[PDB]
Amino acid sequence: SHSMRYFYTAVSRPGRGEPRFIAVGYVDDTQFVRFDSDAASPRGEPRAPWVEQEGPEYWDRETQKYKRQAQADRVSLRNLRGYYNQSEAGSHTLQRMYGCDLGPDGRLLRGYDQSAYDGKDYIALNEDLRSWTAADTAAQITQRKWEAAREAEQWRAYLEGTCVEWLRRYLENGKETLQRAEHPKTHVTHHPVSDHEATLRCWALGFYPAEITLTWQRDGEDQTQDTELVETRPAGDGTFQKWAAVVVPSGEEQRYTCHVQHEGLPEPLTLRWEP
Amino acid sequence: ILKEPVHGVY
Amino acid sequence: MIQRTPKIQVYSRHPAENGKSNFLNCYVSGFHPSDIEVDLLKNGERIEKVEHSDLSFSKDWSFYLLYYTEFTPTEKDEYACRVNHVTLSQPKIVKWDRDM
Repeated sequence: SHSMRYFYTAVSRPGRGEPRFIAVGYVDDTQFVRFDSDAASPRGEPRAPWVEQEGPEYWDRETQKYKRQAQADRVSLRNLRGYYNQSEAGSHTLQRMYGCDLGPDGRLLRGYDQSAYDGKDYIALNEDLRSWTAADTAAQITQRKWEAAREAEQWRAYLEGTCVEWLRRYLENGKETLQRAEHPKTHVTHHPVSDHEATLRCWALGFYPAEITLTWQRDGEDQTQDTELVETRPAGDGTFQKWAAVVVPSGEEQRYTCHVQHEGLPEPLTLRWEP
Repeated sequence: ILKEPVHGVY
Repeated sequence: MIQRTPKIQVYSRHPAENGKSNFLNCYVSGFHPSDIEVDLLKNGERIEKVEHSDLSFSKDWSFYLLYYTEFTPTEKDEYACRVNHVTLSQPKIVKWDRDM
């Protein structure tokens, strides 16, 4: 129903040069903050209007936390290289994602924290937020180190407390946009390949949030096998786009219906090519 | 806001 | 070392109408590692001032970026996205098609 998520990417650079630390924060599908250690004088920066007037202390607090995170990740990246017997000549990637979800009732549903090394699962907090699952023997070292300081309790405290409190404050500050779904604007276009065949492309435009289902049916039967379904993509203005296309014989376009389900629609839509 | 980076290195 | 080659989509923010200002997008996704080079092309020539979103990634750890520039499409002008990545032997080029 609603969520706040942070995403960390730490990339070591070979031999000399410290790593590149980038963090972004999201409420649902809206980014609100970015931090890039490569900046001139790097600091947390607003990426959404509803955090811009939070005041300098808020932003000095975030910036200091970001900077300390980047220093931590630099040691972490050296530790990880040692766990896997990796030389300094190579670039490696440490990723972390954590956040909290609210349910339909507006209240805490789950917390999560997940880490990956070179694009593969490394270690994850279990959903009870009280222990970890390690993907390999290296990650079991990390787990033991985190257990030594009993770090699950502070993650739980943050995820079930600070994360939820601040998610609800961001959701209030940005109620005008964050709590208003934008229904997809939908239409069907017609593209001949020959006089005997045409592509029917069903469009969904300007919607929010990103979650959507687009489907072609032929005489009411699901044409999942013959459907070219493009991945949902950002329009660049905070809304999203998707289309689904099917190749039909000429003269039979009316047997084909497109179906779109979305949060901003009170019930699934049904449309067909209108020549 | 960010989780305070008092959690440990990997 | 997971290597994932980028998926590419090139498209306009609003339906293209010749002569009206708009935005040309190149959404690169599904790739790993995150080093990537992305240019927008006009008639095969690099567009100079292109902006891009902040590095983020999906549930399966692969990264995505949006590159974008203001543009005013015409009936004659062609546009493309050109992407380079360690998984690619040569830069991959996807032409803009206003019906896609």
